[PDB]
Amino acid sequence: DSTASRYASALADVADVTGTLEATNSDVEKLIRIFSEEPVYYFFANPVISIDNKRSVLDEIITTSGLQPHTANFINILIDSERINLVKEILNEFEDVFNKITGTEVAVVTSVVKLENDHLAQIAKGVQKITGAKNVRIKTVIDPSLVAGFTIRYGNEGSKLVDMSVKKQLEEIAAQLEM
Amino acid sequence: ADEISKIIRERIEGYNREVKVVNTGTVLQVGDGIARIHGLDEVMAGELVEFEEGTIGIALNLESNNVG
Repeated sequence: DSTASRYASALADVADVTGTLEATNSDVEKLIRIFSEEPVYYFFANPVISIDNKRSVLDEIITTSGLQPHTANFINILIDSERINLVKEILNEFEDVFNKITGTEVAVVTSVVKLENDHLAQIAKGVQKITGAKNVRIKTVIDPSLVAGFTIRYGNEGSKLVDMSVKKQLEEIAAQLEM
Repeated sequence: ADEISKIIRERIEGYNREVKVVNTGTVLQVGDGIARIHGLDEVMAGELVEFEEGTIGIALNLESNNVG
């Protein structure tokens, strides 16, 4: 694994044993924008700064943003054992272990134009039956870099892929190249 | 929620500004003639540094976070 992986899995475990999965997801989504905006991240980093000055502001952020009492405990421990310089990685990693625990898959639909959502629900149902997702969190982006249609990227990160926008001209140029 | 906790944000800025002074670092570790310094963002490689006791050093190792 990794430090981010092992810490995010511990957070998801302590947030699943006492069910706050929606609450801890909202809390980590608030914490991702808190620990973005790089001055405050530098401040909780920058080990020259006193730990007490870190912890004062950390408790005040707990108060102002209404965080959960176990996610606040998690960031207190990230301050205690100096893994706070990886907190961006830990928060970016928490979403994957959260999707593993909630059995959700998340798969991008890079298309050209928007959809009427019926074929999108069809694609979501297909990608949830082929992967065993009890509730796939299908997503999409509007990208003009594509040519014609759509493609799905599911699995771990984007590990699997079926594509019908540009694959046909790719195989046509490969076939006429005959090399 | 920082736009709401703007007072907390300004206190964070005030805490930060004490540490990131220009041409000023802070000793992280020191022993056996080697020092690790936090800061000194605008230091040249091979520049001379001073250590508040008159001990002089040379910045040979400019890593991303510290300076050897």
